[PDB]
Amino acid sequence: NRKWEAKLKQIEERASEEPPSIWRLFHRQAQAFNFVKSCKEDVHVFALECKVGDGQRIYLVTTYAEFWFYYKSRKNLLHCYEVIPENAVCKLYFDLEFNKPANPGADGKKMVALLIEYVCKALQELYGVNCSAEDVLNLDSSTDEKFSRHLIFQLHDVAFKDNIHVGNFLRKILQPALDLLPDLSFLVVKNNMGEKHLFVDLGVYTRNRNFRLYKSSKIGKRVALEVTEDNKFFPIQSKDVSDEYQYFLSSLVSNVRFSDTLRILTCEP
DNA sequence: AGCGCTACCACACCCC
DNA sequence: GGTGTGGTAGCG
Ligand SMILES: Nc1ccn([C@H]2C[C@H](O)[C@@H](COP(=O)(O)OP(=O)(O)OP(=O)(O)O)O2)c(=O)n1
Ligand SMILES: [Ca+2]
Repeated sequence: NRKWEAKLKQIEERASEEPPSIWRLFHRQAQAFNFVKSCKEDVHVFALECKVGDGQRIYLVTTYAEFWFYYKSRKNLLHCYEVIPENAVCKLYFDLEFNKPANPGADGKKMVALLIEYVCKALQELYGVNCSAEDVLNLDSSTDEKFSRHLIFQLHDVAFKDNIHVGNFLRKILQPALDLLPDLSFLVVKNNMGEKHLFVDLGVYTRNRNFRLYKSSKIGKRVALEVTEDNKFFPIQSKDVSDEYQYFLSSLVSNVRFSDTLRILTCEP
């Protein structure tokens, strides 16, 4: 459908031996995904923010290993984002946030725990998928002004058709809470202008959504995403990779663990 | 040389 | 009111 509008941006763009390493940058997100298809190695698309104060981004294309190599030190490649590809199987993830000054009475730690408890029950009744908070990688990036956290579920042999179906899944189970714009009232939070919003950010389930990487911070601020204090997902200890690299892989929404019995979850609106 | 929508206006009809 | 446009600021 939108494939015709894709190259129309290319048409619109008319008046505008060493060791094996793949490190290709692109100024157009479309050119990035074109190279991935025309490449054999397990490669993925990253988005790096530019000095511009706005959200202008450039797009790196490389493997998870080579990326972490030049990324682990956190001296370079600051303000990076995962490009959750469209139509690509992905994990269940959450962007949770509320303004602290406008929501003092609420306790963040207790809300995230209640949300998981409810999502897990939902995952058992809809799809028969059993998981607990021990399968939820908990990331935090809060400030004094904003309670901010990312959740990435680590379901065993389970994944969603794509992130759009992840949004349909949440809009479905969170419809009772949305009505207050079973006891899901704890998800309601007041924003800056006094409006009533939902603790879950249902606006991160779009095509080619950018999602801030583990140990990355927004180009403006300086707070990077780190493993939350009360996180209870611990990857498998492996002598061939660093534990931080394990969390990095687990944090990647699109890095779905291969399996010969994978159940792909779907949800139509 | 970022990307991809929703939310929110404006106006157009349509019918008791 | 109810519903269908349809174009943009503005958000994530
Ligand atoms: N102008 C923007 C803003 C955000 N995003 C993407 C990247 C983010 O990872 C995601 C969610 O945006 P948030 O505003 O929630 O940013 P974060 O939640 O990652 O940071 P924080 O919540 O700490 O502000 O949407 C984007 O592509 N363009
Ligand atoms: Ca957020």
